[PDB]
Amino acid sequence: EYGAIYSVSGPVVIAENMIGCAMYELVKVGHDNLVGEVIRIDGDKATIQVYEETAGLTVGDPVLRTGKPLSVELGPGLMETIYDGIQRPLKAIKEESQSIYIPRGIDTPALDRTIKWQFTPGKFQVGDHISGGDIYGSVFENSLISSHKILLPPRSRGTITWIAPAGEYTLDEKILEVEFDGKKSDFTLYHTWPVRVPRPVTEKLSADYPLLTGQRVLDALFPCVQGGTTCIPGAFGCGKTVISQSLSKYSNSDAIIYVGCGERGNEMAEVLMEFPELYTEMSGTKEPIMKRTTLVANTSNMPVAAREASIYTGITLAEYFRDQGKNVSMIADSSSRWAEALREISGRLGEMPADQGFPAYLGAKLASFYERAGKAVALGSPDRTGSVSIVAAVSPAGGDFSDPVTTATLGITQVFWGLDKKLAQRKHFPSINTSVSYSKYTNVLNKFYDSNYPEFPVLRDRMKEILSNAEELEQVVQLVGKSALSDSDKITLDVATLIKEDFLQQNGYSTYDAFCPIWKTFDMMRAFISYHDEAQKAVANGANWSKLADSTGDVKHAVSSSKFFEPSRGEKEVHGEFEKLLSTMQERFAESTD
Amino acid sequence: LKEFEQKNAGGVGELEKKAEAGVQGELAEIKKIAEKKKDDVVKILIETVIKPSAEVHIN
Amino acid sequence: FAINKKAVEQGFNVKPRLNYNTVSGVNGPLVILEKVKFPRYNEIVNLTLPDGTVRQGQVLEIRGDRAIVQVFEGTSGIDVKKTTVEFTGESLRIPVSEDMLGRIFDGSGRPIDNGPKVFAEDYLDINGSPINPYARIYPEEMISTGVSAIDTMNSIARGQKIPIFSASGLPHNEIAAQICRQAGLVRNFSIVFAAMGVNLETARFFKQDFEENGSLERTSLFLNLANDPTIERIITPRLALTTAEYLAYQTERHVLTILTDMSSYADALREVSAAREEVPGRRGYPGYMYTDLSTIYERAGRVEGRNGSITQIPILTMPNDDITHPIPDLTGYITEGQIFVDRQLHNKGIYPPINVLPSLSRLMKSAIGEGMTRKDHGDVSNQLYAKYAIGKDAAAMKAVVGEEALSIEDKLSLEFLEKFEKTFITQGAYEDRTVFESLDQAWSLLRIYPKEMLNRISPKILDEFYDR
Repeated sequence: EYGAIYSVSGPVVIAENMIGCAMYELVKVGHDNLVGEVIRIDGDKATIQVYEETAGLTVGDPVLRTGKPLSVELGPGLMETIYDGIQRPLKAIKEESQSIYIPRGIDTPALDRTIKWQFTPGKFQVGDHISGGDIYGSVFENSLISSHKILLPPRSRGTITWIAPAGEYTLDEKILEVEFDGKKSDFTLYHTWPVRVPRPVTEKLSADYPLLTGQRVLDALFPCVQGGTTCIPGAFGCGKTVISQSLSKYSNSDAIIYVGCGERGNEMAEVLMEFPELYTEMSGTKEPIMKRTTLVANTSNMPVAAREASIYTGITLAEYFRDQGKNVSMIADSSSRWAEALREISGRLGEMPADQGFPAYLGAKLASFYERAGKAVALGSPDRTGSVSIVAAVSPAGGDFSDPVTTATLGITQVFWGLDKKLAQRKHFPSINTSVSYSKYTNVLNKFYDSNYPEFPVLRDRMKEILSNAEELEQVVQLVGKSALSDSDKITLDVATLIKEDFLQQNGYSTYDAFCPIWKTFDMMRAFISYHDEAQKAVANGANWSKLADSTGDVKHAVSSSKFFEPSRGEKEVHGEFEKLLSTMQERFAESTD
Repeated sequence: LKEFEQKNAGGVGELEKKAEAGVQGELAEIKKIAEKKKDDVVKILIETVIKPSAEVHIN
Repeated sequence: FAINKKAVEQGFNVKPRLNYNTVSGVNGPLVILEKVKFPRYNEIVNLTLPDGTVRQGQVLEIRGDRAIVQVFEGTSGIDVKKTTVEFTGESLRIPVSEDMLGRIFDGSGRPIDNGPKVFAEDYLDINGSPINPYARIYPEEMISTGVSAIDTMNSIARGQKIPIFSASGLPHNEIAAQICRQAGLVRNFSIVFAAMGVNLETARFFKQDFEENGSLERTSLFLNLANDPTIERIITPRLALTTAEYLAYQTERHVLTILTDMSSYADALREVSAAREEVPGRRGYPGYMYTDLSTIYERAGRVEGRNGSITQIPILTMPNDDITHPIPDLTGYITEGQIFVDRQLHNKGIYPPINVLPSLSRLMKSAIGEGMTRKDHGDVSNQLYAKYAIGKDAAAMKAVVGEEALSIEDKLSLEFLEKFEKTFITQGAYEDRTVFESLDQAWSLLRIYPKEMLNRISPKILDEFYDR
């Protein structure tokens, strides 16, 4: 249709003479042909979202509808690329522009047509019945992700009436003649899909095979499993990005996606150009890790709707990859910024919130957006098994109970890592409050540990109980200081102190403090358990703690330096050292005790 | 200190000569360039004044 | 070059302007017209009161033959019969040049110092266009200031947003003046400062500081006091940022910017948010000023193409000694780092009365350490922060419990604190401390402790300088 602009209000426009449209549908508007999606319609006046800047626009300007909702392009060339929130090639736009600005109305394609690829037909013979989700051939995209699978987009059935031969090809080429009713089934190497609607799947499954971060507190204490999610506060002194980097370089992820909404620009440019400096620490040294990474970085300065749609775009890409039966991870800049954008948009629309500045549906929208993650078995004959994991970097408003978004998250998630402000005040990073965080998966994940460390759970549980008791007795001692107190009191105090300075402290940048394996954590835990238990049973019959520690001397220090055990040094050399440490500790306790 | 105060008054005639040096050359060259492009720009502006620009806003 | 000669040709086609005379309504800072053809959203228009006086404004809302126009230069004496409205048909164009050095500019950006027009090399849009995200470089060459606290605990690398969270009735402006005049880059500079919603004495003070500094020739100001119409206060920062961009990213010069007041900016935005109804956000504020703040802070940093860089230092006033208040909270969301001051220290006669605990520079790791400084700096800062917090909480605890649960280290940390505030924080208004002697004093204070408490120091560094 050819509409006329009736009224303009900043990031809002009212057209006239609009008839027969869908309230979620792309539109080309104005002489510059900007991009906008209708939102609210009535009669012939359309309330249209504008995803760009408005300046000098006048009434009566032509308005061009599209007839389809917002979608993204899927296929090859996605990986190791950077786009805006609305899927626009930052690098291509920059190089074409040959400037340092972004023109208005540019339409650089999402996936370039300037690169050919070496396709290979699958095993589907012409004349066979086909359906969505069935691989019919693969192409090579990159070494780490070689054999990019090619699938029939859902809602697509028929009989293969032809197959394209192998060889080098680019996009835009029909490669599969199929017929549902007529030859019309023509498909090139890529395709598209609306962002709002998640793609289907055969079914879902349980969770197991815990994720790994390299940092002791998270994996050891509050387990994290792929096919799941959690909220991680960002303090900028608690390793804002160190956790993300460790995840990228250690998490056994087939693909990595990080998005940027509240990007201050400094962090944006840095992370962007320090990814090149990063290297793949997996299956040999591959200098580029970006082969597993694709980024959607968007600063606040872009239109709000872009920051709104960023997460939908990212999660859609995640689902597209996992459909190939892979493991994916998501990183979010700051969900609080996304919520702020949501409330801004709602207010601009002109409907009252109900949560001191947030529309009620926010909870439902967050729940729906979250619910795309998990583990599932793919759809189609090839029978893939995908898994989507994510993490939301919650950025508080300087408070905890002030922002309902916290409640919304805590009401839906199943693993949540809090934050102790005082730890940051002491620069005690990693700064995490133990008493608040929690992880429900520990229950199920016994069925996994029992295969590797069948004694880990109870040991961890007793350690956590000891930590809780120390926390409790602190509130009593502080008000009265030292008094008539049993040797067990000092035992608890010192063991808690050692645990926290060992566990809850570690340099974010060191070969022995920025990364740990499971077995090494197991050894640390067992050593501390043995230390405390032997000390307590010794003091059980006399053995004043002063002379006890003197007799054992520096056993606490003897184990303290164990952190300096460099991992990756054989796993038997380190394990042998830990066995020697346990032997000396047990014998020393047995002897000095008497 | 009295000597320094006196010398603070010694810089009263250098200022005028420095100003004259700073100005005179730029003044002269501005006056000179006021003639080369003079007629050229005169013609350009005069001719550009009379141009018609028939147009209609269509929307 | 020649392509530059081949682009100005557009400045030779002239088209008259429509002059409407159909004023339909006036409500304070807003005027409503009727029977308007082709509104052309975001237009600059001029008005003539029925006395010869001329003022101007911009349109904000448009529909069928109805346009809503704000105006800056007051609203008195407006009649609905004898006023004329003309349409320039364009958004705001700011003349630009190199000669503006040593020029005083009103809130509207005009020579208020007896100087003629700027003889512009071009007219620019106050609203530029976004920088491509894939076009920025990360700040480095940590610039110093001679201020122990700033230079040591919250050092700043040029190219970063750095709010100065000031409180009412504090010498924040003097702190900024000392910073700029004593600006030191050891691993010159153009300074443009905008004065908006400010009193008078500060203006003369800053002019005096620049004249005595002698750097007045390498700076220009945009002045906008309270008697000036409040509405235009939403414009001055745009002018400042446009000028800074022009100078930096076209002359490749390192430039620093100072903004006196964001509070007045938020006040003006709220002011013109109610003459027209708007679903208010927290404390009456329309929720979308987050966007405008991002727009203001969009301009900063460095890019590969241009050597010149820009650094922002907006002075912000806490309304009631508060951070969760919408202004400071929103600024913290998107800004970088922060500089904090407290009334207690000032009451204690301590200059500068900085409050370290809240003040944190989000970005310090990149532009520190070896190559330009000594790697000890990080551990020094961490240990100082930790011991300071420990001493503060120990004093607080004693204030309610007395000397009945005070470990020896508690009172050690106390006395350490008293000496720390007394000596380290205190500085003369004319002495600059390089990072070197700063760290030397840091180690002097530190060496009161044993080699076991200071766990925030690496054994290597813990042993290098514990005794020299």
